[PDB]
Amino acid sequence: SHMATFVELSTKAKMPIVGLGTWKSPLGKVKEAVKVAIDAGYRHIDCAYVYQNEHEVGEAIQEKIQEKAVKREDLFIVSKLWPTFFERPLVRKAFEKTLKDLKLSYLDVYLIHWPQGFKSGDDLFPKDDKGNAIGGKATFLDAWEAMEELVDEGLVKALGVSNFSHFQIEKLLNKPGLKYKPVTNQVECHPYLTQEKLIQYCHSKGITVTAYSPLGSPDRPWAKPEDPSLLEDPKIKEIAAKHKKTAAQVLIRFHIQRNVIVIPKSVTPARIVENIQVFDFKLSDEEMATILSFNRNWRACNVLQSSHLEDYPFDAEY
Ligand SMILES: NC(=O)c1ccc[n+]([C@@H]2O[C@H](COP(=O)([O-])OP(=O)(O)OC[C@H]3O[C@@H](n4cnc5c(N)ncnc54)[C@H](OP(=O)(O)O)[C@@H]3O)[C@@H](O)[C@H]2O)c1
Repeated sequence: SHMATFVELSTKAKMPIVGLGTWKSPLGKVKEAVKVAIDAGYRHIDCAYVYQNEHEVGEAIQEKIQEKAVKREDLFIVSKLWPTFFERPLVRKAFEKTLKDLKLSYLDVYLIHWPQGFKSGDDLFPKDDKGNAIGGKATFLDAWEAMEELVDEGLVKALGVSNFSHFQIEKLLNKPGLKYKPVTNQVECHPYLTQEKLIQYCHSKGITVTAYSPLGSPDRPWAKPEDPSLLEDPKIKEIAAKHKKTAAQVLIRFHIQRNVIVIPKSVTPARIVENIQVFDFKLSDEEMATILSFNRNWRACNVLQSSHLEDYPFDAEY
């Protein structure tokens, strides 16, 4: 029986500092992964419309609620709005699909998944004849307006953003008539991409950070063998040995000690349990400084080529 520390959001809601990632968790494996996580004591599950598995997540959650293994109010369910759905009627239709698949009556956090709006229609990844991403009509500020309505209606408890630079968050925080502030910014982060300035900025604004791909996303389709590999880094494994822990557990604990929420994905029952066993050790200040020194400014998750649309987040220094 495990419990992740709570990080307090600006709304006073309590967000578990470790959650289960579900990107690439296949149909036919994700349902069990979520059951196992809930049995182990995970309460935060990270989800998205684009992962196309929310209905199996919804099945797992419903079954554990019926079983009385957990109550809804102790779960913390996060989903995201995909940028082909920024137009107002579409915000509400995409949201309703996620909430239906997940079989819930409310979400704990709903995120803008990426800051650039894309052409609406059937394709999730609309591209021109040359394969460049096609921009849409509505901006992330337009979508945010429609998302605030969901909070007014009691269907989402808090809103947040993902893949935002500080410039894009400034634009949001400065929007005229802003009703709700983002409670987290979910971005890639790990010892090869330490995000020092973006974390400093977010915290200074009362915005949490959620670290995605904290293990280096080894299962990402575009991985190349010469790409840095955190889980095989010998200096990470050495610090791990010193604490009698795995590299993955050190990689998860790194974020916990910076007060950054972290969402490792697994569909392997043993690794699910291993990844939440991270509250029985502490990395020394020396060890934190060493791990922080590994920054390479390297992004594993840098596939959208959309740097020719406005609001490309990764051109900014942070
Ligand atoms: N907002 C965004 O744009 C965005 C982008 C990327 C990710 N995310 C979210 O962040 C979550 C985590 O990132 P990610 O899926 O990219 O990658 P990740 O969590 O860095 O790595 C997942 C990979 O590591 C393996 N793994 C898990 N625990 C392990 C352990 N203890 N030892 C060894 N290997 C282990 C998993 O294998 P098995 O599954 O086979 O065990 C899987 O191949 C995602 O699933 C998603 O929910 C969000």
